[PDB]
Amino acid sequence: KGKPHCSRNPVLVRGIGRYSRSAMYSRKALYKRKYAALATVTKPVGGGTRVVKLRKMPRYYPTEDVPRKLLSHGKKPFSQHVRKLRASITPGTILIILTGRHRGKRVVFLKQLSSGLLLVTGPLSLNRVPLRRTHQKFVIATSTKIDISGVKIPKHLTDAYFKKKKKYEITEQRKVDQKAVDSQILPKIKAVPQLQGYLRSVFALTNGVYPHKLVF
Amino acid sequence: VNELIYKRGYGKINKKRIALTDNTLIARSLGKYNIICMEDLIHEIYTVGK
Amino acid sequence: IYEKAKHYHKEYRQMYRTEIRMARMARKAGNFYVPAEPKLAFVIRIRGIN
Amino acid sequence: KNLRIMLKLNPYAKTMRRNTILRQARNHKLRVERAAAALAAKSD
Amino acid sequence: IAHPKLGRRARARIARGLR
RNA sequence: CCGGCCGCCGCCGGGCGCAUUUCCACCGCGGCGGUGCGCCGCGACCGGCUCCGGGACGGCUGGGAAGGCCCCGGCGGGGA
RNA sequence: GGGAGCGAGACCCGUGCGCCGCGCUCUCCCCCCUCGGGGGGGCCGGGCCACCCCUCCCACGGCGCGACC
RNA sequence: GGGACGGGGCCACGCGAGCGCACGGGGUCGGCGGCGAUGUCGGCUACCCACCC
RNA sequence: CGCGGACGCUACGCCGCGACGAGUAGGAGGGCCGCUGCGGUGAGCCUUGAAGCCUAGGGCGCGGGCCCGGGUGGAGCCGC
Ligand SMILES: [Mg+2]
Ligand SMILES: [Mg+2]
Ligand SMILES: [Mg+2]
Ligand SMILES: [Mg+2]
Repeated sequence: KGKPHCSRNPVLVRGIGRYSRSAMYSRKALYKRKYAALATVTKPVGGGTRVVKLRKMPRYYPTEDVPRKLLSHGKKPFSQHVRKLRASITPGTILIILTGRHRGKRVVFLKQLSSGLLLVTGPLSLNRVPLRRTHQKFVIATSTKIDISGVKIPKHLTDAYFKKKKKYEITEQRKVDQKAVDSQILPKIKAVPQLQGYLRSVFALTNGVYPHKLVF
Repeated sequence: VNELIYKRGYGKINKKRIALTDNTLIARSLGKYNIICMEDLIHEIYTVGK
Repeated sequence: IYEKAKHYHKEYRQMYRTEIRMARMARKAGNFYVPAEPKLAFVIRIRGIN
Repeated sequence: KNLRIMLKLNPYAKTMRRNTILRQARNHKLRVERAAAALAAKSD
Repeated sequence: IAHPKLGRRARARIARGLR
């Protein structure tokens, strides 16, 4: 009972509150809150009645068991972590994909999934790259942004949508949501000069190019 | 003196070498001198007490 | 232990500032304040066993 | 590097490290409001 | 208040002011 | 280093008991716990240990004599 | 490295997140922002230290005066 | 005594009950993907040969 | 109300905490290392093939060395 109020002191650093336990006593008002003072299951039979047992004893032990293990404190399963970004990546930037069978195509970023991986969707008319998950580590950030806040991203697409099931054939919903996003993104990148052949061409090194020399 | 007691500071309990992770490891072998923590041992070393 | 630490944190301010104040008053007149020789040294060995 | 060991040996280091933070974050506002109270005294 | 022999009544009366 | 009556407890046989009873054997790419790979590999946060980097506050001083900036700062006296 | 537990209590037999130290709310109430869910302000008293002012006691300098040595 | 409206800090203000985060008495995933029958996956050691020291 | 609670301890054993490790002549201790033989014992193995040899076959031990599979061989052999 009683509503759950928010935590009264704020957080100053990771771990340290901004209020001590004295200004917190009077803040809590701890001046006016003084405090002073199954397994057996029966059944009928259509003899008598029988009493069954829940979770009954085993019928076969192995010749040797392994012992219990100790308890640590700070180990979480993967779905309960924190999620991070870099500094430079925003929605609407231009990336250089590296390691797929889409080696080196200049693509466009959308968002950060809940599992960590990125939602990288090239326009399929240009770079032959649809809505397709990639990973943050393997992506070089080209400092060239576009506006994004005038989109209506669907809400059913997530990691459960891209995740593997088991030849192949393309489902018609991949063709739907690819066309639906691309018909809203594409006039933004078409209206910028010299970009539909930029997203198009590939990154490649040559003699006289050192990566620690050019900024990109 | 702080960055030698807190980091490289190990005890000597029964001819052995047991580190310092609590005040009660000091308060066994120094309870007869009103030295019950680490910050009293530091006031003793910095200002050299009796 | 928290109170035996706060009292010392006050006594270390008082022991550092008062070894400045006697040389500022001794420069108002023109004399000199020699501080006392210290009572603690830290000894490191650098050479071998051979 | 760790904290909740320093608190385990010496719990006052909490209220000695909460200070030297609200000072090293109160003087920086009393410093930038100097350089502002004086850059409007520069165009004069 | 510290050593357990003497200040047992002091922690007594604190237990009969804390409730 | 023990015989029999006696009391309680347990098991074994042959009985009645015959269906919301126990394993009998699968089926279900199920719910939990435990152990792990045929092979090749990848990522995530937490800890110990370490190398470096980037910002920001504060003390002492011949109370930095410091030096130097902001009509030659203003008036005077001299000098090479 | 691998059985460290807690919690019921002879009115009950469960469960396998558990010590030491840090603080979150709840067993009282009002108000705010964001479409039930999130984020916040508060809940009321005492003493000190900051400000003006009277102000004793002590420590250490230096000047001035006076006495005995 | 205020000086006649005053901002920040004080671990001051012998069975209380339940829940949760944790820089906390030495690591876990309650996370994944491609290769596999007459040409390929593994076998450090033991056999021949080359090279750096 | 229910008939339920892992592992261990060959005590000449098992488990935990600390500092240390050079080494000739020389000294001591442990050797489930090894050869040939005797009292005991393995209801041992053996012409459906023992000793002994051979080996680009598979493995263990710090090491002394042992064990296994695959070939020849033809009558006695090993562990505690
Ligand atoms: Mg030499
Ligand atoms: Mg030796
Ligand atoms: Mg050979
Ligand atoms: Mg013959």
